[PDB]
Amino acid sequence: WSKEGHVMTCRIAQGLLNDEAAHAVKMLLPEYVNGDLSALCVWPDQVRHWYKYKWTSPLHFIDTPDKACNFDYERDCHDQHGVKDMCVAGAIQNFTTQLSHYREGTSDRRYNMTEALLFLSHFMGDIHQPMHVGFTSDAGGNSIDLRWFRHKSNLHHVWDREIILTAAKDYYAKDINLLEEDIEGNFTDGIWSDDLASWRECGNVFSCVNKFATESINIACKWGYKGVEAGETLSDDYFNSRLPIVMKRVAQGGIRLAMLLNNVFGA
Ligand SMILES: *[C@@H]1O[C@H](CO)[C@@H](O[C@@H]2O[C@H](CO)[C@@H](O[C@@H]3O[C@H](CO[C@H]4O[C@H](CO)[C@@H](O)[C@H](O)[C@@H]4O)[C@@H](O)[C@H](O)[C@@H]3O)[C@H](O)[C@H]2NC(C)=O)[C@H](O)[C@H]1NC(C)=O
Ligand SMILES: *[C@@H]1O[C@H](CO)[C@@H](O[C@@H]2O[C@H](CO)[C@@H](O[C@@H]3O[C@H](CO)[C@@H](O)[C@H](O)[C@@H]3O)[C@H](O)[C@H]2NC(C)=O)[C@H](O)[C@H]1NC(C)=O
Ligand SMILES: *[C@@H]1O[C@H](CO)[C@@H](O[C@@H]2O[C@H](CO)[C@@H](O[C@@H]3O[C@H](CO)[C@@H](O)[C@H](O)[C@@H]3O)[C@H](O)[C@H]2NC(C)=O)[C@H](O)[C@H]1NC(C)=O
Ligand SMILES: [Cl-]
Ligand SMILES: [Zn+2]
Ligand SMILES: [Zn+2]
Ligand SMILES: [Zn+2]
Repeated sequence: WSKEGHVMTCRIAQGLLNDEAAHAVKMLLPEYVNGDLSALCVWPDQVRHWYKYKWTSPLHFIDTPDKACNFDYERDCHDQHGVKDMCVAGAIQNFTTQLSHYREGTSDRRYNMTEALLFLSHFMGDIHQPMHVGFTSDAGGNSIDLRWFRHKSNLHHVWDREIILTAAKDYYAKDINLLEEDIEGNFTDGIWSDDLASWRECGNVFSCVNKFATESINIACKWGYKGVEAGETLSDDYFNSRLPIVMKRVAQGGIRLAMLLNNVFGA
């Protein structure tokens, strides 16, 4: 996601933490964000451009084979030079395992728990963005130029940001905090309140990232790439039909992030 999807995913997650998770998250954050995880959940998108964090660039996404519409960890979760685990599913495992040493303490200089928290929180968002688990040759739709209503865009960006920005504008006066409340509403009492226990039961961490990534490639095929031709204009049709899919993935990432953090920081 771009900034808004991450902010919403992290705020949903922060509001669902248990007491030990809430406290750990508070101890790990810098004072300037006043306890707000969502104010830093974009940080991995900032530092992926830094020379010292070049290793992080492949960790935001998964390249799956063109037109195959499936994910397999061994085949797909590796960077462009074949180094294993270097994808968003591998990263979620890595930082979850790192945070599980926080309770007992670590005598390793190099494990930074603030960064583990921010990477984990961000990547839990990314694995839920369907076009972050799209085809290899089009870079998850980044190479598919198009137009979104009047202005120029690309298919990846439509899912990272445009659908969210158009929904916020048309129904919430550009107000993301209120959009987020309706998402929160839709799983506390609304249409997703039925599915909640389901979202939370995905096995161990490998099992959950496999599940999340599979859901994402399947949405990328069924809803993302579906109907789209390069150079053309997408508008009310694509926007109205895809919006609810985008909203659910925001919600799902948040809910599942909270579950992970509750497990790693809890008993
Ligand atoms: C573990 O990793 C953490 C993240 O990589 C490290 O935390 C980072 O530590 C640096 C200090 O080395 C902080 O940078 C400082 O930020 C403060 C506050 O900045 C904010 O406010 C100013 C306005 O005054 C604004 O301009 C900034 O953009 C911020 O909004 C500055 O006053 C300092 O000059 C300095 O730049 C980072 O904030 C901090 N990042 C995070 C995400 O916490 C941490 O040190 C590492 N821990 C260990 C033990 O190595
Ligand atoms: C799991 O998280 C750790 C960070 O806690 C990642 O460790 C980092 O792995 C990268 C990529 O292999 C290492 O890059 C190397 O940096 C050294 C500098 O000492 C340099 O010799 C090389 O140029 C190379 O780029 C990086 O040092 C290393 N950092 C730490 C703190 O261990 C790891 O990649 C993560 N894995 C996944 C799947 O998320
Ligand atoms: C949370 O879920 C509810 C359903 O329980 C969503 O309500 C639906 O919202 C869409 C647009 O967001 C409505 O479509 C709009 O309807 C008007 C007609 O009044 C039309 O002119 C607009 O162009 C647009 O198509 C839809 O009717 C509505 N469905 C129901 C049953 O009320 C809500 O959007 C969800 N929001 C979030 C943020 O999760
Ligand atoms: Cl920083
Ligand atoms: Zn993102
Ligand atoms: Zn993206
Ligand atoms: Zn990202």
